[PDB]
Amino acid sequence: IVELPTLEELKVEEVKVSSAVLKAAAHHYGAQCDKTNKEFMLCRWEEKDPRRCLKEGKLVNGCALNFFRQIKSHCAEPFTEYWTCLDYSNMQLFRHCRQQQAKFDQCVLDKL
Amino acid sequence: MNNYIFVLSSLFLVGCLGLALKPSPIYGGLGLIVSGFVGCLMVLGFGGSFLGLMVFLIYLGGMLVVFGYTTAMATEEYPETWGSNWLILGFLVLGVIMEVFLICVLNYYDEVINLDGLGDWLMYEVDDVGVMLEGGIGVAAMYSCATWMMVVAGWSLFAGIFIIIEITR
Amino acid sequence: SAFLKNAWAKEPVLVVSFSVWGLAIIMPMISPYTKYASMINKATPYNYPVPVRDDGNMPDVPSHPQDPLGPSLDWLKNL
Amino acid sequence: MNPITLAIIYFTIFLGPVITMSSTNLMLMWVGLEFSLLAIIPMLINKKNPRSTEAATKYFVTQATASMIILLAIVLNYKQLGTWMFQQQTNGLILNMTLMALSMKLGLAPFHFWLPEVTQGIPLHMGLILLTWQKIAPLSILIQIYPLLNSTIILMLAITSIFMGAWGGLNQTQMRKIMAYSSIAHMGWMLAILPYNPSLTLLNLMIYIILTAPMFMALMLNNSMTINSISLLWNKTPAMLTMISLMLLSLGGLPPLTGFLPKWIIITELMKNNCLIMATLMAMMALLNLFFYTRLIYSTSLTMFPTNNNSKMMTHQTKTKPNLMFSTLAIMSTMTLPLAPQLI
Amino acid sequence: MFFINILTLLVPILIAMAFLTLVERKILGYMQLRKGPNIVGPYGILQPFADAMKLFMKEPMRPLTTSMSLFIIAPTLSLTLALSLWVPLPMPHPLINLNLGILFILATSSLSVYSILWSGWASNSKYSLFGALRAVAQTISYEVTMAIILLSVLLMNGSYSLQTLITTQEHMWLLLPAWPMAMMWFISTLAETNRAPFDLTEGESELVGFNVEYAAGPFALFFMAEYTNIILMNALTTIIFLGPLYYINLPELYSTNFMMEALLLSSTFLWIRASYPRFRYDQLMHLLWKNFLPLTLALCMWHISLPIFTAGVPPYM
Amino acid sequence: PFLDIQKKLGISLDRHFMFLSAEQPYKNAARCHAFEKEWIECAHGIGGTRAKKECKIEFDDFEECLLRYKTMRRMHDIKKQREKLMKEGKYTPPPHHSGREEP
Amino acid sequence: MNLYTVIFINILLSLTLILVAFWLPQRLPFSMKFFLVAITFLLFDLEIALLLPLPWAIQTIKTSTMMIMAFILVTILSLGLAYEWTQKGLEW
Amino acid sequence: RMMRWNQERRRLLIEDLEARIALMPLFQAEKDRRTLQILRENLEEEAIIMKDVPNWKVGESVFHTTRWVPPLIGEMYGLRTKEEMSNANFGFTWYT
Amino acid sequence: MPSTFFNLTMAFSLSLLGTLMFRSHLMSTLLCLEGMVLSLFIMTSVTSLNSNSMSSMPIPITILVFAACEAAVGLALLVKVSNTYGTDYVQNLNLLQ
Amino acid sequence: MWFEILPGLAIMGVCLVIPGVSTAYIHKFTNGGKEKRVARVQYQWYLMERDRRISGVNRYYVSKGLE
Repeated sequence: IVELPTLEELKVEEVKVSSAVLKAAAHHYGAQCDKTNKEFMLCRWEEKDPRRCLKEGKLVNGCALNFFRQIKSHCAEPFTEYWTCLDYSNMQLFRHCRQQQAKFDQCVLDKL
Repeated sequence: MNNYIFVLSSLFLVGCLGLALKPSPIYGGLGLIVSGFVGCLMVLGFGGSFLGLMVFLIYLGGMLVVFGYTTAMATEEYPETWGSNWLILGFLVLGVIMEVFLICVLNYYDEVINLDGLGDWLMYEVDDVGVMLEGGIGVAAMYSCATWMMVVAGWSLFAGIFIIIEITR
Repeated sequence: SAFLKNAWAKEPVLVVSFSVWGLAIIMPMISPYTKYASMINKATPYNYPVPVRDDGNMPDVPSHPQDPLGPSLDWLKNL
Repeated sequence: MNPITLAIIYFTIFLGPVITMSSTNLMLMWVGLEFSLLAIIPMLINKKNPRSTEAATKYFVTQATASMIILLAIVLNYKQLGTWMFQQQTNGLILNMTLMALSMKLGLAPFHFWLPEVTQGIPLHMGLILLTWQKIAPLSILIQIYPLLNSTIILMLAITSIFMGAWGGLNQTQMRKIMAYSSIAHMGWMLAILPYNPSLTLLNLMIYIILTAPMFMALMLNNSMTINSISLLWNKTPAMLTMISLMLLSLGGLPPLTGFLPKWIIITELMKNNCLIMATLMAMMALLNLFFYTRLIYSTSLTMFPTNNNSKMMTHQTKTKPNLMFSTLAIMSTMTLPLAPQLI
Repeated sequence: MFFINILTLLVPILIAMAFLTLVERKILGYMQLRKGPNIVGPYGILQPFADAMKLFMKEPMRPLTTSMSLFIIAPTLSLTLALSLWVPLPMPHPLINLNLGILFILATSSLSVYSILWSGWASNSKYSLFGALRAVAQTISYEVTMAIILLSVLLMNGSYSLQTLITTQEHMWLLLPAWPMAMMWFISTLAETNRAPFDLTEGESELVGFNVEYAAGPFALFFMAEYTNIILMNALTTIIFLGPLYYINLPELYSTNFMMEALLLSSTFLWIRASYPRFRYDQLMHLLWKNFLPLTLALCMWHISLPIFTAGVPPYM
Repeated sequence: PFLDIQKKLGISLDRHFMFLSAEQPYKNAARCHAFEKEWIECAHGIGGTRAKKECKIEFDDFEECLLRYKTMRRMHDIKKQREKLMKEGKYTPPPHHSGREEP
Repeated sequence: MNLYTVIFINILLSLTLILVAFWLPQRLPFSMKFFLVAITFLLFDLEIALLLPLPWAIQTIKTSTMMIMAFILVTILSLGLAYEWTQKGLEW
Repeated sequence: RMMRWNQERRRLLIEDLEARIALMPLFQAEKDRRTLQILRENLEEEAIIMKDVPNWKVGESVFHTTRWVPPLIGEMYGLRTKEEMSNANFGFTWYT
Repeated sequence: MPSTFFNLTMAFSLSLLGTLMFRSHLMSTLLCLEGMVLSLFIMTSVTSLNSNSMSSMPIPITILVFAACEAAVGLALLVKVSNTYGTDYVQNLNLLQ
Repeated sequence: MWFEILPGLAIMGVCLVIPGVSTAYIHKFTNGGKEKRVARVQYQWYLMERDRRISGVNRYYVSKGLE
């Protein structure tokens, strides 16, 4: 057989936010949540079987989710302005938006 | 759409059928150009842009232009033989239809065609989240990773000039 | 030299042509930046950097990206 | 030829076989074959006589389609095994293609029609290269892949070549074509033992090279493309009459001379492998080859054909000498037999 | 909507094609002390439409000795490739942005040489064949330097996509750097559109070759093709070397300046035509293989070196 | 090969890129890289004559990663039944075919 | 597809014109020079190919080898040209 | 100017590649999770249709190795929505 | 590719049948000969592309570069023939009998 | 006087700006006011596709922190 895991086993919450939103906060997500991210990744690489590292993966989404909940709590408005401007650009280039970026980045260095 | 590649592949075969029936040299050349484009689109269908477009640059306008060129000064006029060009046209059309039923026959032998599995195999695997996985990154190994592939070709071109001039002389 | 001169004034393309051929064959050899190209392009991170297990026997590898350990591109910055 | 061009071409005609031999990536073996094809064509038309253009245009088409078939085999393998090189697993049809194709470039058996004709329209010199430094390349590719090729086909191409070569030679009177035909024959023996003991192919080749290279530099010393022309050898240069006699009988398998060893050990190896059917028929028609060799012997040495008064004039003038290679390759060839054990 | 866009690119371009002809017949005029066509319509605006209708109505003539396909395929191919090459052009946004965009433009141009070859063989008269052979040669030769000149550009742009140059030229035109090639791109653009200084493809005093046997509708289609090309190649000069200012907030000032630079460089080849006598057939190839190809190949190497030792290797993507 | 001027000279102009598991540019692993390795570290030190019988598990698998024909077959077989079953009205594609979409 | 849509409109527009155009109205020229050019052209056209990947190869980590390779290719072809000039070739 | 501009651009090239580098782990967890779902979902339907099949286990690796094997895009969507299949096959090439 | 690599392969065989049976003009062979190189180039590129084997893409092009010169030589022989016999017709090539 | 050549040039120009303004607003209409995403490399197509799945069927619709 194939021992493919069951759906209930793989039904976990995810960010489910527009690519831009992730991108806008990516730099800080790479910061606040790599401890677990890496782990999931190290699990992923050395144990080629994803099925084996699925758990770590549920932890991944989760860590990020709160990462977002904390953003939601503070400097949220800034982030909202930064992503909206970032999304308008076709390649969502970071340099078109630097004034909006400075606010949110500054704020998260005051509040978070 | 899922047959997009089968069709293109089919037309290619016909194109080659034409060249084979040896129609008048220049019309045959037209044939190789038609097959050429069809082919380019095939490679451009499996995900390779550089390899395909290069087919166009070096071979569609680049190489056969020459063929047509030389087929302009030395291959005479295919004179007094033009009539067959019509007969050849027919056999071609007939052959095409023949193959039409032919593959239907091969399809029958399930024991490949994957009539149902069409469009499920043009591509097999992709680095969904990858960045530098574009046909070409490879073609460039020729400068660094693989250079032998360049030193050999380079010699060919270089020697080619000396050779062609010597044969032509 | 004299021909060189007339060559500069007659058939003054080849002269320029060759000159460039050479200047491109020299500048790379002698330049304060040539080395950077292989670095700047080396650094550009395209493929995910897979993390190694912590046997705990490695003081060189930074345990966290922002740690004071590891490679830096400040050379790229302020370049 | 602008001496520069001569160098580029000659380098290619020499880089051509060498890349083939050295590389393992078949592709690189194919381009080695491709470079040989491109380099040889300029030299073939050096006189640019009407016969020559015909020669090259045939050699090129025969060589080109075979080259394309060899590439198709490599392309097919690439999809049956990701490797760019033949392996145990290779589909049998994939290898057979390579045999046919490579047997066309080498010109063996039912593809033996191009060689006699190109050997007829090219100079004696370029004849040698076209016969012996252009066989090394394809054979290398075969010898490398021997474990995998079919014993049946090779044998059929082997036997056919022996017959075609022999029969063709009997009628021919043009020397260039007599040699072309002999080469087809010897090439046959070589490919017969490839599946069983490749190391002997490399002996049946060297000996063929050490036999044919002296034989051709002999034909050109007096530049005679006719037997009638070589028959007046006794007047033009008498000494080469003795060795021309032994080298030609050596090319055929007669026992005291070096030429017996290749046939003898190939027969010993085939009987060791039990082909006592095949080996017997080959040896028998091999005897037909000596008949046309001895018919030439008759005209050139054992009997003195009438010559022309104008020949006395050519005697007067000092005869430009034959290179040293002739001697060293005539003796090492006519009589090394006492040293066979170490050769094999 | 996509079709709407298809229409927005082709219809306007075709109309622009038409009026280029008028503009060519007035700017050449005033340079030669003559008003040019102003009597039909107001200031000659209806003049391009008028001969279009005359050309299509006049009987298309199929020479007794003429192929009937290599004859009708040739103008269709010429118009199809030229109008097609406007598909992937940054203005600033391209209709169909292609990752290997410049290779598309180079390949599509190359295919037009056939139309000349096919039309020349199809006519079956001596003037046509002689003209086509020299013509194909001119076009092909001016392709070898044309391509190398682009490869030098790309290596300083980082990619084959024409869209990248809008980001490469956000601070300075690529004329400042690489001006030596602009000139050589401009002269090659003059050859590939068989315009004047290099109009031997169809010399009039010499072989009155391309359209000798082509009248009415076939004449028009190539005809249209040439002029659309005249614009397209000029437009490629106005993206690759003269980079119009781009502001992401308002995309039309890019197109407004693209409009201005394209018209001026399109005006320039009109001005070149009236100003210069036509070069000899060999004088034309003498330029490319002797004067330009050594300059281009060497400056090509300088553009593989400028990046490396100036640590400026361009960012892919 | 016939004349190993490469090993002798130590150069490797032709060996670095002969199999799918060789170094791919930017380390973009090929497909079937999970197997070819397993099928050539197996046949290393064991000559071919014995890389052809006992190391048949790894080629039978690598002959299926690449060709991927047994899959094609199984799949094709599945469809057929689905076609026949769909004929009887037995099989009705679930809305799962058109469900939510996981991030 | 988007390209296919555009292109077929492109052919349609041209076929429409020619059709209306035809419906509304109701032996030994040879010079080796020419052949020689065509040949040279491809030798150069092939080289263009071996030079086309240079934009991707710029980003190659090696760099030194890249340039060393590219410079050798351009130089050896140019020498081919050089000999073309030296010989009667390119002298029509 | 070109030297300075591309150096600026290269730094930017580094700034956003690392941005995905950070976002990738999440995508990996997501992709796998979803990938398996597609395989499993196909298992459900597989069993439904292969049950009647005579002595044919619902699913079996054509390859005897127990290593985890990525499924071909063809396997994942072949029996799924044909449109879905097409999107995966020629979707990116046609882009958007 | 399972049946898309059979069309290309048969294309090469249909091109094979072509080069092997001559008829009049030699150009048609050469031209045909080239039809194979295109089919080989397309097949090599196709499998390399669906094997994601980027290390091998060099080959699809090396094949074309060598094939182009190969053809250059072929055409120079062709021009040489219709300079000696005024035609490319093969029958003329029967002196070596 | 030369100014008469202007009428013709104007018509050409107007007909060369239309295309650039047209293509660049039939994009910002079809894509929901946001520039059509340029998916040069797969990652981008993935992110784009991911967006589609995230909401409605169209990627241009973009969910935010409030989801």
